[PDB]
Amino acid sequence: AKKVQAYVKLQVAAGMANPSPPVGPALGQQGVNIMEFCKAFNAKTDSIEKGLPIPVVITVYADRSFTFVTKTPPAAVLLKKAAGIKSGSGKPNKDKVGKISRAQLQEIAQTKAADMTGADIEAMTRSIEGTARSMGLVVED
Amino acid sequence: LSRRRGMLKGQESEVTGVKIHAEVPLSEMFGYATQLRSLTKGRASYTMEFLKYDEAPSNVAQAVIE
Amino acid sequence: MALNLQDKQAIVAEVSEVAKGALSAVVADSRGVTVDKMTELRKAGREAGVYMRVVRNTLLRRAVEGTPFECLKDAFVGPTLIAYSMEHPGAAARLFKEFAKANAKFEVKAAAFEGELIPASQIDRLATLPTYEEAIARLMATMKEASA
Amino acid sequence: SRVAKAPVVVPAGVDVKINGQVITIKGKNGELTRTLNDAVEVKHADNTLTFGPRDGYADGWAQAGTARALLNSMVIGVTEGFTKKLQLVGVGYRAAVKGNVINLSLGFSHPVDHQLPAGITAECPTQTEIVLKGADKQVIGQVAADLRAYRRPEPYKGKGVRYADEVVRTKEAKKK
Amino acid sequence: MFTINAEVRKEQGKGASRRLRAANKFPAIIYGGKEAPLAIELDHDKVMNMQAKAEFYSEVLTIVVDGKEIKVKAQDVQRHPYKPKLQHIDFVRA
Amino acid sequence: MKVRASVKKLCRNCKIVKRDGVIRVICSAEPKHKQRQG
RNA sequence: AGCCAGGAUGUUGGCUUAGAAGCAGCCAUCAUUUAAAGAAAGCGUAAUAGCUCACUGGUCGAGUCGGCCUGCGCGGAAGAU
Ligand SMILES: [Mg+2]
Ligand SMILES: [Mg+2]
Ligand SMILES: [Zn+2]
Repeated sequence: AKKVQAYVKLQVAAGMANPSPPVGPALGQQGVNIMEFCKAFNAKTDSIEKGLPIPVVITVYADRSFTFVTKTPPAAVLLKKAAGIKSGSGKPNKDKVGKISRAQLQEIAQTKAADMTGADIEAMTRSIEGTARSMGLVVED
Repeated sequence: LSRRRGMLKGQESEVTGVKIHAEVPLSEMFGYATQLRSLTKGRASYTMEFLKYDEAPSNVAQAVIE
Repeated sequence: MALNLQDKQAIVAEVSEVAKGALSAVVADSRGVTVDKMTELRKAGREAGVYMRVVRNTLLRRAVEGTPFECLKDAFVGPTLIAYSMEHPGAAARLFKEFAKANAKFEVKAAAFEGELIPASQIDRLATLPTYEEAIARLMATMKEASA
Repeated sequence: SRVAKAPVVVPAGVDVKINGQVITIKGKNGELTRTLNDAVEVKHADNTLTFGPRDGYADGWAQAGTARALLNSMVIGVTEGFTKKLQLVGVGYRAAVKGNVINLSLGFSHPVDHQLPAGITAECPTQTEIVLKGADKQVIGQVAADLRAYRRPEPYKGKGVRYADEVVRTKEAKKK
Repeated sequence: MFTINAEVRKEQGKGASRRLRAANKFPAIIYGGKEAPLAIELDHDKVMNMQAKAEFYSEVLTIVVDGKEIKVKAQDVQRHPYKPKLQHIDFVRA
Repeated sequence: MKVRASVKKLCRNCKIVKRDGVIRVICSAEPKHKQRQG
């Protein structure tokens, strides 16, 4: 990327990208090919896993068709189906409700290795600290 | 919509326009069409039907006096 | 900023790189974006990690405050904006190479590459390097000489 | 201070001609011109002019500072000459130049016809552009202003005589 | 560390005291020990700056009256009713 | 322009000037902040 | 002080909202990558986008920032033959 022009990003779902009220039409509208979001999308989607959030960019100008750019998963959401609670609080942050794992955060953050700056790959865990102190949740470290 | 004492509840993003969803009191939507037109250069449908009865703000209530 | 003490550190840490180093190269980052640094750190990354630097300092007042030590070829390098790159382990390596190739991808100027020390002098891209361990380019020299 | 204290280069092509309080400056263009100073004291010699306070003036320095600054710009004028540039925006906003008078059409029920002064000349790259070079800095300023005045840029569609190095804020139309 | 130069007061009384304060000085007194109390006149701004540091009140401090070095601890301070100024200081003799 | 007895700065872009005897406030961002009679 | 550059990655922090993505609100404010870059001081967006500041590297080349005690002044200040 040496010339940004259009990078709309509103996370989607792997098993079936083909919505309508949330995104649907407007997820590829202004010179974009709506059809291609099942031919090219799922060409790197099911490569991994199906069901959960997936941010994304495309590279279409006014060139009709296009190639679909894969992306990372968010690093704080990996504190739900790979951790515990799925909301975030319930009880106002006057009291620190949640609860965290020290084992996890390493390899399960490591999953996001190719989207981070920390040279040391254990540093990258140190980043998931506050990101997973999302409520003030401390780890039985 | 907000100015009309109105409550919002969604935005979809319908293709080319943007469906905007709101619950707003009847006694406030009168002559809506005319200003909606002014705000949107004349391109903006809208539609309404009855939904519910909610508390009228005090100033409203005490005014509504027969 | 910080007071004296912290400049000294900016020196002693920097000048024990030179005192225990390998290769040296330049660059003027007028336009040096952050995608810029990000990348060359993955390059310091392949080129170990944090074995390398680029501590922008070209205040003569700083990264010349390590020069009348070694590499007084840099009283001349230290004017205007400059990004001094030190090598610790590694061959007198590639560091050199992608500096030209990088800045040869627009990636801002390279000070025309005012160049650096291994010998004691100036400019010119050399891949006289990471061939290094191309003692295989002295292994193909055994049987080919032995046969032919 | 600073501006006063700093000196000023006189690049080959300038004559320069101080007499009492009356500097003068010709060049490749450069309609000469001669200003006056006061509580300031100028000094010739050198390839430079140097300005400083004159004894017994609380205004000195503060005054000396402007003196330098003015002189400086004269030379600059007499060298490269000064720029300008205003562009018209809005339907039917033409501009002409009929010699040393600029013919503008700015949505009025009459013609404007603005007559340029002395040391300024102007030309029209487009019907929708004007440029005037000249010696005296302060004057091209003046002219640029008055020319802008016939229709200062309005904030709803930015219509009118702009500056180019402008900003023209502009703002969204009321909710009717 | 605080060294407080000082001069013996030639005049006592509200009249003198008032005149003092106008000329950026101010009266003080040293007492304690077995030897008599001394009427002092210190410079306001010097001491005014000093008393800003909390040590002034805790550390032991030394006063130089006609070059004698009396060395005392601050017993009490009279501050102005509403200005950032000093009126009077009591010094107890260690 | 507001003509208040107190003038003061309102934005970090508002500058305060003294032309003639008058104390003014100039704001490069917001025309609503122009002021006289300070 | 000007002027040249950067002003970043986890990431839209969590909660809360129709929407709160540095920036309406509640709570916390860490970790990185570094020359330096706030879970952001302001402008801006329906929310994003976008423009700055803080901070840092460059240029410049000798002073410079704001409080304290004070003297004299400026505005605030419109009337009837
Ligand atoms: Mg009396
Ligand atoms: Mg009067
Ligand atoms: Zn303002």
